[PDB]
Amino acid sequence: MVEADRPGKLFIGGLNTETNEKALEAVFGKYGRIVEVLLMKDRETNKSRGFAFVTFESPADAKDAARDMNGKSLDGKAIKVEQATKPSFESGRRG
RNA sequence: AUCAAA
Repeated sequence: MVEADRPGKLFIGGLNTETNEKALEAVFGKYGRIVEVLLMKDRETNKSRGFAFVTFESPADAKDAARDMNGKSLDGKAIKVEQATKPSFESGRRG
């Protein structure tokens, strides 16, 4: 299954545990007008899962970020930037 | 390793 949840949504893996949404809007907002930002975190420490997501208003403002910020760093920790895929903690059922 | 949303 090759799935990509529409242009403009990025996957931001390898982030610091100290990074949050404000740093993620502030850093990816440098490439395009953000419409949404995600930052994934532990449910007992509310830190970070070490990866996040962001939605741009243009599918190519996200390309310009995913062509600049990819392989760089956030809060001192090296990251990946790419078009986002769908989650994998859940699967189809019944039928 | 810079690997995916509870």
